[PDB]
Amino acid sequence: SGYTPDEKLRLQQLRELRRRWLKDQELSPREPVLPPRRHSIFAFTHVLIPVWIIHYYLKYHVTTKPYTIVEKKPRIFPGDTILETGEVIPPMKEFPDQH
Amino acid sequence: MNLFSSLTLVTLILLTMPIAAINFNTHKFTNYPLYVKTTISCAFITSMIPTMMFIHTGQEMIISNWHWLTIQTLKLSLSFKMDFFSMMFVPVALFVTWSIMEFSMWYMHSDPNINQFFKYLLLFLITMLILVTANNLFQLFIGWEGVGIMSFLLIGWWYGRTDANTAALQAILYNRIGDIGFILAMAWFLINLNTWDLQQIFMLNPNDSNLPLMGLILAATGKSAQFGLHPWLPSAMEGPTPVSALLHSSTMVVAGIFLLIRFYPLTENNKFGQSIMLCLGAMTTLFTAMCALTQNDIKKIIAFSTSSQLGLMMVTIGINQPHLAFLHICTHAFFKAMLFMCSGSIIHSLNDEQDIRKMGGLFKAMPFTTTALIIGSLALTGMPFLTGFYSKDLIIESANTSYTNAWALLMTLVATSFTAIYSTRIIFFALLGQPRFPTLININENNPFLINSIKRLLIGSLFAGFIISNNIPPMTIPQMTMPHYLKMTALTVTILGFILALEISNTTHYLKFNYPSNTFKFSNLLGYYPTIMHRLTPYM
Amino acid sequence: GAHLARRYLGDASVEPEPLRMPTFPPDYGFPERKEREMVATQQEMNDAQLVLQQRDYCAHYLIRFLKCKRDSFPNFLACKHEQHDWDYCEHLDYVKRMKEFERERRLLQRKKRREQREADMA
Amino acid sequence: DAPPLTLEGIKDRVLYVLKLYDKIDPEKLSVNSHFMKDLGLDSLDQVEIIMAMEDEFGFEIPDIDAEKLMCPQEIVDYIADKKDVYE
Amino acid sequence: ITKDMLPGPYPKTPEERAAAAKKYNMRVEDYEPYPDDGMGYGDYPKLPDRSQQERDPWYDWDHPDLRLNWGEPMHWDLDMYIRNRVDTSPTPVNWNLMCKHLFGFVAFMLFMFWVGETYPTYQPVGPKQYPYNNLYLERGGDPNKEPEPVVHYEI
Amino acid sequence: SKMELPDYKQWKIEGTPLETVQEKLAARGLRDPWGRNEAWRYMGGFANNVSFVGALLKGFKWGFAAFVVAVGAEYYLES
Amino acid sequence: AHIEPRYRQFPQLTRSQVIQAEFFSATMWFWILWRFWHDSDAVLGHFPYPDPSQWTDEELGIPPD
Amino acid sequence: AFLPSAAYLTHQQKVLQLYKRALRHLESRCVHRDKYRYFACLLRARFDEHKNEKDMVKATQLLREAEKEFWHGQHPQPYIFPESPGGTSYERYECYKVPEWCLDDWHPSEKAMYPDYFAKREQWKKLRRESWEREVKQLQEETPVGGPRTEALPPARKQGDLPPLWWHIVTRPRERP
Amino acid sequence: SFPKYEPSRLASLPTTLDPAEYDISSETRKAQAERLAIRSRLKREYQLQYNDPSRRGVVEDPALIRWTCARSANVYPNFRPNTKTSLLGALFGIGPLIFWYYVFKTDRDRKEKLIQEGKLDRTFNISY
Ligand SMILES: CCCCCCCCCCCCCCCCCC(=O)OC[C@H](COP(=O)([O-])OCC[N+](C)(C)C)OC(=O)CCCCCCCCCCCCCCCCC
Ligand SMILES: CCCCCCCCCCCCCCCCCC(=O)OC[C@H](COP(=O)(O)OCCN)OC(=O)CCCCCCCCCCCCCCCCC
Ligand SMILES: *C(=O)CCCCCCCCCCCCC
Repeated sequence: SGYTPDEKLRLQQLRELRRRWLKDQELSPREPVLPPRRHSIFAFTHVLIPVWIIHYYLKYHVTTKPYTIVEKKPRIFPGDTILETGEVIPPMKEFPDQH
Repeated sequence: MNLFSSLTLVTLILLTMPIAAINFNTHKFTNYPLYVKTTISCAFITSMIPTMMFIHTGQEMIISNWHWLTIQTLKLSLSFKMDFFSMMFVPVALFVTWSIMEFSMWYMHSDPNINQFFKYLLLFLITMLILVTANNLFQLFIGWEGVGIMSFLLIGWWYGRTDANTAALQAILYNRIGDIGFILAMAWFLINLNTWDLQQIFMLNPNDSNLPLMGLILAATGKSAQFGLHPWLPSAMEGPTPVSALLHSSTMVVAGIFLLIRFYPLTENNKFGQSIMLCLGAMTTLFTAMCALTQNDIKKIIAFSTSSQLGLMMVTIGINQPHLAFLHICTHAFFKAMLFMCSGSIIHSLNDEQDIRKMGGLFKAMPFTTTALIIGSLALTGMPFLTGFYSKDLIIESANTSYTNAWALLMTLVATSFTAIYSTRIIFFALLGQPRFPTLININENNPFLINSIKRLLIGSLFAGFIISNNIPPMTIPQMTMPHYLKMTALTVTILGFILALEISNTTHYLKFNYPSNTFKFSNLLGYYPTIMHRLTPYM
Repeated sequence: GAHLARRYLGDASVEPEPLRMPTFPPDYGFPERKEREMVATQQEMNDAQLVLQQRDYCAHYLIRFLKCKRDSFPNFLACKHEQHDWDYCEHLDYVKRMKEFERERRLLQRKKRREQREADMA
Repeated sequence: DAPPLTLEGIKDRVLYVLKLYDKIDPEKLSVNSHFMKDLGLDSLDQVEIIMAMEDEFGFEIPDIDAEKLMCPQEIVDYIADKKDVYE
Repeated sequence: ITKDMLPGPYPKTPEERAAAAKKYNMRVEDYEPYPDDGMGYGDYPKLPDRSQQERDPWYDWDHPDLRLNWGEPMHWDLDMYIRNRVDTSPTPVNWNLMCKHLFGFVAFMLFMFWVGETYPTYQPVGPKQYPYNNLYLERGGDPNKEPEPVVHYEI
Repeated sequence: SKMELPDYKQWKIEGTPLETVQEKLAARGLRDPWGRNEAWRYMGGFANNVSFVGALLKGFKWGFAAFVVAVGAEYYLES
Repeated sequence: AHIEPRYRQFPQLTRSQVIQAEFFSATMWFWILWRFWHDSDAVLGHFPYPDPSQWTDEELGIPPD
Repeated sequence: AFLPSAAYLTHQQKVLQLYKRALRHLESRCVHRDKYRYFACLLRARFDEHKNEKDMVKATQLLREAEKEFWHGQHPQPYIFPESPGGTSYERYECYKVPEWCLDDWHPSEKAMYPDYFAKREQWKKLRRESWEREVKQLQEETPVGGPRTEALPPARKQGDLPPLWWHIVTRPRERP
Repeated sequence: SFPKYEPSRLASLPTTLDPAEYDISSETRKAQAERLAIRSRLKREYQLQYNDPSRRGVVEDPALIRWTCARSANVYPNFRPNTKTSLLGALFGIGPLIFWYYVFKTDRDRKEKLIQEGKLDRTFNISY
């Protein structure tokens, strides 16, 4: 069977008190009473200023030190023209053709 | 020179700036998650320029910018390594992370700790880009322990739940068992090669390198959820869906695979390490993809899916083809993050429902989620000329055509069939069939956050495999002459998996009640492995 | 994949092992067999930074393909013919390796017939 | 997501489930309609009515409370107790 | 709190057993202590060694995360039988069959990996042939010495 | 606020597999009481879901049309 | 207007989500058929596989003794 | 077995609980709705086939072999509701269920942000502290000697009095704080 | 017919298949009534002090204080020298020490024998 009438009246009274509690958990339209207190700024303050700072740090403190920024040498092909020496790399042999 | 290294460090400093923003606050933020999403968008756009000038030439360098500690022969400098692996993993991780956070503005919108959530997620991103830009083993150990600790903090996000803290502590335990092997590897390289820097490790070229490679394989077994140490990744679906989408699909769980890819000049001179990786990876991709065949929680199914793909990565490291494994990482990231995002959209639409036995009818009910999840499942199975074709099938083309363990190859092909089996299982129970969920349909996916976040990874899952696979320089020679039964192996076994599992799916509409035998009870209880070792080993 | 069953389920004496081969002289059966001609100069690929797997007898097409792939930026799909040249030359090198394997198989069949005729005669 | 339910809405959904049930005539069903005493229903039918409520609203009622809901007014009151409606 | 509610020595007389069962707030007939060998348990009850997962999950507990009541004598390993740790819950498959299936699957798979490592698969091709004395200077050969000539031939 | 529910008499099981369930119960002498509560899952806009080959081939018509138009464009442009 | 939840029936669809879903389905099929047209060799094969049994003894150097 | 109000499950309650858990494991085995609907009517008919059985020992015997049938035909992972224990969303928001008494320990400048709320909370505290001694003396004479036998609490009796041991039931946190 | 569930220490017997749930004898009735009485009495004595508005503090559990005083403060006076406890104090107290001692001594004697012969690979080992 269901509940005893003591249990039913107890759930009735507890449910009334719970619904009054939850109804009192609602807020006023004046609550909360708060205390009395540039379109591309993100691209400027988060990109351009960090690029400035990091390029200054890398140029005048990191590259001034030996072997800190070690760049891999660029891949040289037959047919290249060197900007430093000025000598054009002689090309490959004529191919033993296959098609 | 002046542009490459500058924008390299600008990406990382730009990721660290919202940590200073969230720590230097007094007021209530005007949508700090929008600020972090805009920040990671900008960090992706910043990191794309060194990627383009690496595609142009192949310009690698090292930024050893801050001399930190000199222990008598060990100059620990803050040293960043911009090679092919950093240049192809950092923009993919940033793109996936930006998609996950625009997903997270919607999925975690009712959270009153949304600022702490995006702070922890950005801390995870910072630690992972420490992990993949590291040039010495100490900084890589910083990034390694960092993604382990953010794994703890983001699995136990709803910390009032006991199972979330349980899964977080479990994940910590298996990752520290991997850390045993990683600290073993650091110890071997310091005592025998006097270095943690990768340059001197590659130059000195050790021959008796069985012990450090076993240490690295144990580190990857802990981190990438391989066999023996896998169950924390099925437990790790307890956290939020962007946690299991960002971390445990595409960004954290590839770190052990990334560790073994980073050490390819040592693994290419050792047949024993290649054999151990091949056997363990075939074991993992069999076992986890088999355990995916019998699950009903959708996040468990996609967790076993991503662990099976990590086992496939371990296989294609074991066949001495590291760049194909790394291309499978950079391919896998897009559609597996998208599959977790679509599963989370299904979960949030059905009022936190993760069980596929109470899904269905979502073909036209969630049409954008239906479209994106079908494209993700096809790119998982290796549909031709989607993104998952441009690495995974090639893996099979080099797994057949090499001096290889034959049983590992056969288990790889069985796992390839199992992927199609659980993919059409996902499509059949989730998107197909009839509605099995409750009666107040609050199904909705009309937020521009959700649409744009799935949309950018969908453009990725359509185009990024082609674009990345054509933008690489060839670091290997591709095996392109093979017999026709051996060229058509992966596609045929995938279609056979499709058809056999369509038979398995059409058995469900028959009105016949069968008792489950030892196969279903074996696989449904996670191959019996998280049952014993989580009850018997902490008891002793 | 017939050679797996022919080496494992048949007899092993006639199928050539992968590890230690060629077990025969290069000119055993070859009168005036020419040497392979190398097209790429050694310093030209020492300056091309090629992978040591890729420094085979056909890396000159790979050097041309990498010069194309560098020069044709950003048009990353404008080097299909150099790629197909290099893939065709890799295909010919693979056919030459197949010819090596088939030469070893037919010489082991020749040795089998030779020892059987020697046993049946003497 | 998860709309705020009201007692009128919960009552209409409970009576909408129980009017879709072939052993309840929809003109005799009221809020005080007992199941074993105003509808003459079986205890097995009461278990199936509570299970239909569970499949309806998306949560499980324990058996110590499922064995004691014997009219739809108590069902709406228990869902109000376990959902905190009229806040 | 005072002295006669704290744990004391192991009980010997049955009236000490009854006073301890009143002390530990439980029935006398269900009061069973640990075996007196000197491990230091005292008069502490042997609870039936079931974890907190099998406790009633819907019940109004005093400690709902631990599923336990006030004054009830806790298990000796109450820190160990938490729901973050080792469970006692029944599985639909028996323990011994799980041990057999897991050990047999691991052993059979690793044995088949060993068999396939003994019997490799490969391609009907020869070795990859390399120019310049099989790449002597590229593999790190010293330039003062000269190796044997590794010359390959057309086929 | 107040959400209106639809009719409870429109959800009858003629045309649904609940009819086949009730026929297989009547063939052994049983009755289904819960057909009308299960009636909405098989009717309305949740009726006639696609097959798996119908799910994979979503958007195949317009994709095939775009394929034919673009291949015609590159075939008429290459001259 | 947002998507109001409905009861026991098919929910309200925005036109935009449906046309974007159909557009990405058609984009998938356009890309698959386009790359299957232009390449046709990453799936089927790039070069013809020869037969080692058909090779003569003169090109392999097998004098019959 | 373990009940708050009573001390045992009756035979009728055992049959109800076994029937309900049997249908839940059945629906776990019978994913689709019509197939479960047919098998649910079959299981209902099988429970109806032994309904009017008068011998209690024979009924306990049939309930014993019914428990064996239940254990033989169960699902390894049954369907669990999310807010139900064992579910994926169970005790998720218990990190947000802050108790009420911490509201008694705020700074006044953050109590002045919500004036009406604390001004309305003070009369709840007044009602509690002037109802407490009345409900204590209602407990100590209505509870029999030797402690209360069952865990059931009595309701109030007088028009103007509150039920005993009520405060942390009424002021318990919401399901979605 | 059907498989019996065989119990385990780590996977105990369920509530349903245990026979002592299906006993209806009078001593089971009286033991359940006594456990209900003690549990209801302790529940009432708890949630009086729990709901007590004068108390602003910690409802002390004598069971929790009893458990904490058992885990630490009953260790030494209830220790008696016998066979089982002394053999476990020797097996678990100094056994693994002897094990790791002979393992580490064997390993370092092997390594020092290889080093003094000049046979160990110690080429780039200058950090130690
Ligand atoms: C955000 C605010 C920034 C400043 C804004 C306002 C200033 C104007 C903008 C430009 C910046 C300031 C001028 C340039 C900077 C100073 C240049 C200079 O001389 O620097 C001296 C030095 C350079 O190093 P050094 O080698 O010259 O000196 C080290 C000292 N010895 C050699 C004895 C060991 O210091 C720095 O530049 C410090 C920069 C640190 C940046 C990274 C910090 C990471 C912290 C991690 C801690 C743990 C690491 C563990 C792992 C390490 C690896 C194994
Ligand atoms: C290349 C080689 C690769 C080799 C691979 C194989 C080697 C490793 C073998 C397996 C080792 C790990 C597995 C055994 C321990 C697992 C412990 C664990 O994860 O426990 C999980 C458990 C909770 O998990 P669960 O019950 O599943 O969660 C459901 C939610 N209630 O959580 C708990 O119960 C909490 C337990 C806390 C106390 C634990 C005490 C024991 C600690 C053991 C540490 C092991 C150290 C190993 C050192 C190895 C050195 C080489
Ligand atoms: C000769 O047959 C050896 C080939 C390599 C080992 C066997 C591979 C078998 C599986 C590949 C073909 C699958 C076709 C569906």
